[PDB]
Amino acid sequence: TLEKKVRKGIESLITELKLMQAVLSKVSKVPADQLDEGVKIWAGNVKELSYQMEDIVDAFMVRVKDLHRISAALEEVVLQAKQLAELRQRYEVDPRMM
Amino acid sequence: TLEKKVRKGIESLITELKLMQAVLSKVSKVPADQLDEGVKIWAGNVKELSYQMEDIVDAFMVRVKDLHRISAALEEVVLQAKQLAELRQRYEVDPRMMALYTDVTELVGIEETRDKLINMLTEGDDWSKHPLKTISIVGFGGLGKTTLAKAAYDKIKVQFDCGAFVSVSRNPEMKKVLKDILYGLDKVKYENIHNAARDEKYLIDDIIEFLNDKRYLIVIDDIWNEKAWELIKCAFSKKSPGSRLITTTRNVSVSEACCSSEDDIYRMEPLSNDVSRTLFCKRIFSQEEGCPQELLKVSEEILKKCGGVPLAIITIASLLANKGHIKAKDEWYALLSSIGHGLTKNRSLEQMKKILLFSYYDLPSYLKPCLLYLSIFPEDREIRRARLIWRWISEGFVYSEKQDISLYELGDSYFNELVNRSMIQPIGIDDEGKVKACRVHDMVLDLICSLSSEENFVTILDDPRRKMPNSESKVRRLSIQNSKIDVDTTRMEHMRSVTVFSDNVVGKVLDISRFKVLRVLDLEGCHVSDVGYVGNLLHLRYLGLKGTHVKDLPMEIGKLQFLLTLDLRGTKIEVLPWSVVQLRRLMCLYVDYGMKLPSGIGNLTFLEVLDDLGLSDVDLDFVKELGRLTKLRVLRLDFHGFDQSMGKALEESISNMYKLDSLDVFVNRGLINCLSEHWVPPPRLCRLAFPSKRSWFKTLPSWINPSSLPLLSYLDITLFEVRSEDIQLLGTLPALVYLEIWNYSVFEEAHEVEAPVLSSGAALFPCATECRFIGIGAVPSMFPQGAAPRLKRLWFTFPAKWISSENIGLGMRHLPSLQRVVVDVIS
Amino acid sequence: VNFPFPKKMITESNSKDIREYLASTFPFEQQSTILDQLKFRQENLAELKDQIILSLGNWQKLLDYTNKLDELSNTKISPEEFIEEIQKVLYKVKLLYSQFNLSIQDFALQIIHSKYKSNQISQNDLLKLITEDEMLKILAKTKVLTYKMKYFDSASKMGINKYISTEMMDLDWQFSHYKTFNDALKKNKASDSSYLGWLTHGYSIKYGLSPNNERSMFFQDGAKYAELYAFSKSPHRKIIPGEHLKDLLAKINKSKGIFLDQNALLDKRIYAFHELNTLETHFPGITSSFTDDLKSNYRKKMESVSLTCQVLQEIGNIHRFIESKTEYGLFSIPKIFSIPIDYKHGEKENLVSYVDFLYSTAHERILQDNSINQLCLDPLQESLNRIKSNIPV
Ligand SMILES: Nc1ncnc2c1ncn2[C@@H]1O[C@H](COP(=O)(O)OP(=O)(O)OP(=O)(O)O)[C@@H](O)[C@H]1O
Repeated sequence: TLEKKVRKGIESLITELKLMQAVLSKVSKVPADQLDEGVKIWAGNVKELSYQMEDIVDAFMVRVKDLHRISAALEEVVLQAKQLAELRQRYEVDPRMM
Repeated sequence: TLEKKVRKGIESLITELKLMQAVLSKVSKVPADQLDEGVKIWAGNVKELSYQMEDIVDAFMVRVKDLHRISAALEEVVLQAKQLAELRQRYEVDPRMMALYTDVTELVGIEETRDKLINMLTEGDDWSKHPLKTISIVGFGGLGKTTLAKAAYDKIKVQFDCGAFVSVSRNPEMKKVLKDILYGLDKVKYENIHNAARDEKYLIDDIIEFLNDKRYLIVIDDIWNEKAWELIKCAFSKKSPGSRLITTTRNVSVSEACCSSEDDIYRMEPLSNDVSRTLFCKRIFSQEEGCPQELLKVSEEILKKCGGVPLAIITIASLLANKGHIKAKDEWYALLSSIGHGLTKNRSLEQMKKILLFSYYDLPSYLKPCLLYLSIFPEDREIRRARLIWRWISEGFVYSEKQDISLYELGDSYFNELVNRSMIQPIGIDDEGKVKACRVHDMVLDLICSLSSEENFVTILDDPRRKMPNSESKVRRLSIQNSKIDVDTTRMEHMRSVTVFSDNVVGKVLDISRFKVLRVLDLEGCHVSDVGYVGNLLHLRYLGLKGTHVKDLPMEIGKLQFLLTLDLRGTKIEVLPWSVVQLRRLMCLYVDYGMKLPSGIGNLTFLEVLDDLGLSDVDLDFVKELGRLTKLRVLRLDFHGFDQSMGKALEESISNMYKLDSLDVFVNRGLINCLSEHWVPPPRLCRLAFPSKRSWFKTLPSWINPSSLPLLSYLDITLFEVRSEDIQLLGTLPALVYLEIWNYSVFEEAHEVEAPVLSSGAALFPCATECRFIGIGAVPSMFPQGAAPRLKRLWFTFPAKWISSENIGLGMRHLPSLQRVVVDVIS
Repeated sequence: VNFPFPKKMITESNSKDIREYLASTFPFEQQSTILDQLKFRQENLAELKDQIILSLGNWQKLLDYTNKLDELSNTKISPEEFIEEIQKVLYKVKLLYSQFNLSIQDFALQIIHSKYKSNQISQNDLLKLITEDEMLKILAKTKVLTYKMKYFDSASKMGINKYISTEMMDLDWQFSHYKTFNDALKKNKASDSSYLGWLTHGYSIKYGLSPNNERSMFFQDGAKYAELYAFSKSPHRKIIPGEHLKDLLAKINKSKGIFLDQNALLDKRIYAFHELNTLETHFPGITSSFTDDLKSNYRKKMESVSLTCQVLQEIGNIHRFIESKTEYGLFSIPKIFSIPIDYKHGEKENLVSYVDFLYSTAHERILQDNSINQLCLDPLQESLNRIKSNIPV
């Protein structure tokens, strides 16, 4: 009953974690000179969000009362995810050659 | 009321299905090398939603209580698709070029094959006045096609004036190819030719005007998609004797588009066993082979796997010995176990996997799943192609909108398209006149299994593998194999298909009724007869029970309103239940002659192929009843107890059928009082077999005439007497690729082998590869070699009293490969 | 008993010592041995009507055609009408009732033999009537049914029912009528004899004579016979097999390999041997594996096992003879011509010595091998042990 919604939201968490590490790896290739600072700020924020999501999924997996705690936490972290979403859309030689 | 909203949402689901399939086809074109991981993850999730909504819509179609369930599932999957939508917005050289530069003294067995390629083109260079010809080389994946062309090329260049290699990729740019041809002809005048940007046409005109009064030998390789080569051929359209061309390709449907002659097509075969062994020992082993004497069997078994492909063996040998045989007899076996399921997940081997995936990527859509389906079947075994065709049709992989196609010929065309792309070896000829079974190369089969397992296309339980996925719920295709241990089947509720390979664990551990939705059920070779639950399965399409010890089947088969296959060979059942007319859709019914069919067969209007219909104790209405349903293409009939005017009734009722392609009638030691001499045969017919030998006709059937049934390619006829005009009449027929006649009275009465003659005409046999005459003397001094241009084997009888005669004029080499024959002689 | 091998010697001036007794005694009158009268069946042709009247009350047509059979047996009819009259019942009957049904047919067919052996039937008439396809399957079912009716009961308790061979059946003194039907037909039409043997063996399998859990992949199907006839009329079809023929070769070599083993189960090996041996006997050169036979001694193993079956059959016949002095079978020997219980003086001088040489004959040219020992040596030893503990009693 109650555990069902939590269980079916967890896989959404894993999926979007995979997408977030995809983005983070993509941005991490370019050196910190050709990267515009808006992307830097957004990337840092999504990194923190990813840590939060990983902690939540880990707590669920180690545990199974607390079901309601993690349910609130999950909906809460998804809420920061939604808020961080539209902020991004709201605003947009070789040295050893010598 | 409630039905209207769901009935309205279904086609919205269908529109979304079309859009998703379009984007999935677009994203699967790129190799999984330029595609970013985010798009790929999103694509996988989209694919999962695609399966779920197909299942929902199919459940609606088969079912129409349940409406509530359908509506709830539909709203849920809509919410899932919505939620997946915003995640994506929220978070957002040629490998074979090096081979071309390889040391010449590193190729083993090349010179003899090179000589065969040279003297099939330069034999006319002697008197280099012949019109120019092209020699096409075909093959599969990589087996010496480009190298062989270069060895020949580098050999014969002093005796020409021009020449160049040009390569054409998967998706050529015609101007680039033409500039490459121009550059290689002369590098001085055309030194900066790749900078000139005229068009596709002025530089064709320039290349034509350059090659006037010269013999060159231009060679073009790797030509795919024949429409590309129709441009180059216009560059080569002026008369130029003594000039020649070479073409290499993996498509055998483009080679006949070249050279217009089958003798110029060069099929090339893998290396022999000993040559492959010498190559294998040249790379790993330094100079001797007598040291190990303990891994020799391992090397044998490894070389058997690669077969003959110079590429596979070159790659494996490079992997096996980095520095002085760094591995011995333990990880050799580990490698051997790894191949088949997981070898490619390694290093320095991924080089060749791109060369093999080239062909897989070049496949159009609607054929990627058909090729991926082959991963179901085990490592080394022949796969009957009819099984694949029916499984494909039942799966939903075959579909169209033309209504001029019976949806079976379409599957056959797909199979032939797989064959001509040089990806599956066809072997043997079936009883219907086409390819019997197919076999796939071991390296390619293991490579595609991995590709299929990257998604949830199939799931295989194997003892060497002994591996399971993390999500038991998202399983659609299962292939139980030699494994009989971990047979958990709890959390696979939406299972699309299941098949079991030669296992006695089935049934006692398996529980199939628990699969509420199921599309095909395949049970070749099992020893289980407890089928009493198929009434609960209502989505079923394919039901194979060949050799299953099935003694009886449930009475409620009629409920399976959707059904396309029943294979019941080798079963213990001897009577079909009456509830089979209730079936409305069917295309095949594989039954044995022992079983008795209930009355009412005429209602199975959609039936497409019927096999081994037993006619024993049959009444007139039943015989007439088959004629109303006219969609058959293959029909097999045998009987023991109705040989009366009912025979003529059936013989006339068959002519109602207008779509036959094959026929065969079996009868024991009797005159054929079935076929009447005043009767039109079906317009289309190819096989028309008669496998009985104790039976006979009194005379040659009158309806057999070059005018009607012009597409015959098979007879298997037998007659009591024989005439010298019957053979001539048979010679009037257009195709008749296969020939066989039996003289019944010769083998049954005291009759002398006479010598019939073709008096009229000149050849009467333009194309008959096989000709067989039993009890009939077919003397090969019947006409000069310019009569039957293609005839690989010929059989006849030669009486011994004709040794002294003068009518035995053999000894000359006829046009076809007719130097192998052992004629049955009688004293 | 652990009776040792019966070591003897059969030479000249010893052959006729026992064969002369065998030349005139009740048994061996219509048989043969490896080392190499109208009243008797008239009385049964009269007694065919013993118990029929008892259970007439359904059963009336049995008595009615029993009377007709007895009438035709003694009456003389010209051959062109006798055959039609006797086929009136052969081509009408379909099926405690069935035991009496076959006895009508079994005695009916012996009339043709009785008149043919009396030169009343022309050979040409018999040749013209044997081409009928119906009678081939008819006689095929009658032979096996009659055999399993009577000799199966005695063989089952004897322990030799496991070694009953289909082709090796004409040797029975009661079934002395099939020599003509075999020889005349085979020297007049070789194909038809093979056909009828194939049908007979298929009926034997379907009727439990050699039962199995697996379907017959060589018998009970017209495809098979068509292909075998085509092979028999083409000596170069094994070289280039066609469709429906690769599988036959695969199955035959699986059968041969399964027979060649030693530790797998015995019943399936005997069954496979039965079918395969019938296959060569009726179709020569079907399994000419000239490479494997040389390394396996398979060809000689065929004679070894066939002679084992032969000697075991003769041992069973001797057992059924000695215990009689009704195990001879129903409608085999009438009450008056029966053999009483008292012992006869000629048996002590022609039975123990005869079985002594019989075993020695088979144990003089049989190869010994682990595979053959469980197929030939062990049955021979058990038969010897059982046959040397029952003669004095
Ligand atoms: N006879 C041979 N001896 C040794 N190596 C060979 C031999 N033939 C081919 N190879 C090597 O095997 C590899 C096969 O490449 P190949 O030139 O056959 O490609 P190909 O036939 O054109 O196939 P594709 O159509 O995939 O390009 C090359 O490295 C080639 O040098």
